[PDB]
Amino acid sequence: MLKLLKLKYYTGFPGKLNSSQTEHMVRDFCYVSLDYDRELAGYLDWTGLEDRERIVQYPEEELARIAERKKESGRRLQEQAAKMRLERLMKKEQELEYYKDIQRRMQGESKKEIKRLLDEAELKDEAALERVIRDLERSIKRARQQRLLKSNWEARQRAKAEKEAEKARLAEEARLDEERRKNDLEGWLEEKRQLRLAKLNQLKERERLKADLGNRKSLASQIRMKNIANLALEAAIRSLENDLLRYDKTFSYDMTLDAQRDWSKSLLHAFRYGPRPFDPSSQA
Amino acid sequence: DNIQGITKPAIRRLARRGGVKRISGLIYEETRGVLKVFLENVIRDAVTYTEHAKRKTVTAMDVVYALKRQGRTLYGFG
Amino acid sequence: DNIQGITKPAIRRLARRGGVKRISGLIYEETRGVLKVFLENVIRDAVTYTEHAKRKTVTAMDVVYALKRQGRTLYGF
Amino acid sequence: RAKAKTRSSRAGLQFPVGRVHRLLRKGNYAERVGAGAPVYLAAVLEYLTAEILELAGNAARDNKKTRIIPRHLQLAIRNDEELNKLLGKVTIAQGGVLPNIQAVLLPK
Amino acid sequence: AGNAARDNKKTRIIPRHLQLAIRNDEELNKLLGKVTIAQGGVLPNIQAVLLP
Amino acid sequence: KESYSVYVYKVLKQVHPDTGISSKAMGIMNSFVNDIFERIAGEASRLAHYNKRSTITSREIQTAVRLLLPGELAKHAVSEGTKAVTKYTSS
Amino acid sequence: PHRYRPGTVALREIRRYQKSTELLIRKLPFQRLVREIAQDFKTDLRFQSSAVMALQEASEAYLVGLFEDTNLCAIHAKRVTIMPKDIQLARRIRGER
Amino acid sequence: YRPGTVALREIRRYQKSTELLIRKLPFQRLVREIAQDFKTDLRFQSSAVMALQEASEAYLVGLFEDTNLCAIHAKRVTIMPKDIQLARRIRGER
DNA sequence: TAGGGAGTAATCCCCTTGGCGGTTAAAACGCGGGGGACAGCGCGTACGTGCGTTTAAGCGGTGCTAGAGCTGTCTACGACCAATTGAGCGGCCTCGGCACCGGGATTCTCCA
DNA sequence: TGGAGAATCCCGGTGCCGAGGCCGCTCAATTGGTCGTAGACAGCTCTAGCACCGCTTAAACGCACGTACGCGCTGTCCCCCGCGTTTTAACCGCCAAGGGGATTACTCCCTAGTCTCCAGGCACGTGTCAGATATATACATCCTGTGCATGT
Repeated sequence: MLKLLKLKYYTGFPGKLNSSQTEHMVRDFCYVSLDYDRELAGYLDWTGLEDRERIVQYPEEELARIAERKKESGRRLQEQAAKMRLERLMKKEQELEYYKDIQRRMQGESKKEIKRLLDEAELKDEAALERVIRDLERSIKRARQQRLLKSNWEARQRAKAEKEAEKARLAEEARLDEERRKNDLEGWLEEKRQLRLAKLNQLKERERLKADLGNRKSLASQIRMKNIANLALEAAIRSLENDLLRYDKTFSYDMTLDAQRDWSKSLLHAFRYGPRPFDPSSQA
Repeated sequence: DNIQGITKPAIRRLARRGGVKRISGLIYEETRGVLKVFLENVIRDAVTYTEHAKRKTVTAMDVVYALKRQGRTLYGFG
Repeated sequence: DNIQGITKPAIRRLARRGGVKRISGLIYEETRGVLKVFLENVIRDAVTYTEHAKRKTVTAMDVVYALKRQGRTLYGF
Repeated sequence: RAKAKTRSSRAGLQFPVGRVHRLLRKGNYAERVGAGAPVYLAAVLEYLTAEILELAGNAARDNKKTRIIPRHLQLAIRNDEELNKLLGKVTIAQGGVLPNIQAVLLPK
Repeated sequence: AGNAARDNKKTRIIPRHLQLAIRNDEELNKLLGKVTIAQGGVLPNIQAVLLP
Repeated sequence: KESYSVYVYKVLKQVHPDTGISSKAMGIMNSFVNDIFERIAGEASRLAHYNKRSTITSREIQTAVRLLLPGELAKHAVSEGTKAVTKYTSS
Repeated sequence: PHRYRPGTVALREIRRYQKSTELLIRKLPFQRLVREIAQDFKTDLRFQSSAVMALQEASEAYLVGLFEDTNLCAIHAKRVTIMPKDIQLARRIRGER
Repeated sequence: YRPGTVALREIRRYQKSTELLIRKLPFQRLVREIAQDFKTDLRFQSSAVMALQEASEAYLVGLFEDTNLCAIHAKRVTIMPKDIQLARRIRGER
């Protein structure tokens, strides 16, 4: 009994585990079961563990200031992040203007001068220039003193117009989705189930890649070495589950990723601690 | 936490002793990381010698052997 | 004056293997100095083992020992 | 006398527990050497040999060759975090370097 | 170390004096380059470009 | 003139059966074997002298292996060594 | 009114702490950190007073030597300010990285 | 090829080969020139000179890697005497 | 087959774990605020590229013997062994070098 | 050239804790023999290192040119620096408690030592066959230098 309480409480138990106190535990908390192989296998079930388990003891202004400091440090980080975001947007706008200028200069020039302008811009072809402009426009859309102020103001207005256009697009998509919902729901549920399965597979593939990264034999390091030798989502799942919980009667909280990841699921918490929640590291 | 007991002032003093005139604010957390890696390496070896000797107490000699193992020989103990 | 037999091309090749894109012309004479200091350190130890062994010939093992003594273990001999 | 069962075998080993024992004993590591010590050391030597040779053959296959050479040994010893930490101050003859070019030097 | 102690107007060799003795001789500093001395301190040394 | 060639060959033809290894590579591998031998044996000797023992038991070799080899390398090495010594004892 | 210029008091300090032998990290923070680590390797260890001091001396000696190499890297790149960049090149050329 | 590309091609050529990069006879003559400062009329095994060469080339190549990082840290693509000396400085070879 | 190193039990002490209470040095903070980092720009020079001639690298032969490596002898030096004794280990002694503190005399900053 | 006042240094008195020292004593260091083999030495073989000589031709080296990179110079203002300041908890001094490192004593099985054996491994030949070097036997096909014609 001393050995099994030494190996059950595994991470270190703050208490002197004498032999005699385990003997007095055995004297008043042990009984020979009548039919052992049936009693044992269904013993650690959740339904009714509270009566099987036997438990043994052993012998505003300062919070507002800390909250204000966290808010102020958070505000500064947001301000720095907002500045970096704006600076990145400005740089992308300047780059977009540069490539649009090259696109305009290429309109009406000889094939030799177009190749010189594309080489100066480190681009392989006119198609590569259009791809870069499209990518920069998509990215921007998703995202003397008076001249400088006007340039910054117009850049902000373009960025605001892009954001407003993106918000309008998302709002329209949401409306269309709501309108479609006012109609079919089954085909909608099958699509949501398929999307859920696809995302779960992606999570499993990533978990596999993560586990393989702590490993070598994996063919993953061998494929990498062969390549070197030859050379020599959770938020999205939660959003979908929230939608299925609200509209799908067959979808229960138990089928959610969060439910598949909680103490109430594991048996080791029921084995060490019981059906009550975890120890908050209190005195008793 | 305890690593934050290696305070910004403490790290400043050590940089000053090394002749450092100006210290970027990012140095403090880098220094803590570097220190933690070094201590882990020495303590791992010190505990290894301690275990071998069938002791529960880590001795000055275990630390000196761990440091000599890692090419950082310490005179003044042992 | 055999040190300049370590040619500018030879040093260039070694810098290429070490991932160097462009080489300032003063590097060649530094590299010779660095190499000579390194060789002196290894050869002094190799000769020391050779003398101890009462040999007149420096052997591959003497060099391997000298390199191991200096934390530059050489596998293959 | 009963038939001589080699200790390598008694052990399930390819490596020469016998020679390892000679080297530990005749090699002044201490006044006395147990049987256990030879066995264990021989085993550890076999394991690391196995790892290195495996990675080296992997490299050789990657380069469509039947024969493990020094360059192969070298590329193996450098692509593993653990072997490269074990042999981090070792030079391998005819091994060469791993291909590496800095980013800032790459074409822009 | 005795010279170092004398220069600091003391008759007892303390760890500081062993550090100063070792680091100011090239041959001792090459012999004991990887060695740390408890309560030894460091040689006074400010890099040229830091001075006003 | 003794070398761990033989054994390097037996291990090779166990792990990659149709692959050979060159003479130079055999030299390098033999050097590897000798080096690891030396390091482990020496750390073991030091541990012995430090604990006032005069014998290098299985337990010295184990602790040497744990000091010398990194992480997973150390763990797997300990495992193999323990397995081998166990089989030896059984026989 | 009176203000020593940025850089002046720094040099005063560089003189002070290069003349002294004292340990610069307070001892108790250090002892706590040393233990805090050790219990991940073996639970309920005890430490000799001298063992913690040996760890502190070695740790301070390591970090100060690292900062010397770091400083030279910064100076090579024409800075006086050390950064992650400097510390890392120092740790690499040394061999740690 | 556009400028700078041939350099990256040369680097690739030298990083994929295992050949020795210093000429054998110049290196052999340097070894003997140094040796006779320590003891006159020394003989060398053929293999001993090759062991020295492999070690020497491996040392210089490793030094150039450290040198390269020193240059790149200073926002340069050219290695210079300063970069070698810092590398040697931090390695503790000084 | 010999014999002693080590595994183990009886025993305890010293130094480590640990707490407590008071002081103050030091650590961390509410608010200003700057100089040297960095980005940009221009220019000149030194390094890269290529082209032609010169120069010894590298192959390969020939020859010779120096010197590394082996082999057999034998001695002198080290291991061992037992008796003897004095140099070094514990710890107790005692007085002086250093720490400390304050106080006064001075060098120095930096900016008017 | 010239101050306010801060950081700094030197002197002197105090006193404390540890630097320099002394008494027993014991166990290790010396003395004085014994012995047997490790290594020094002498002689001998033949491997490989040295030395040299002629030739081929890959590379080195010398030169010319240009460009892009290093480097100097300018201007802006970041996020780290800084003060007096306020807060905090190490530090210090003292005390109780007792863990487990250290000692002794004993007991026993671990490995060393010994005489003995043979087989595993090492040096040495040998032989063979996977991939490679040209090709007789024929012919169609791909290649591209270059000439002629057509168009601008």
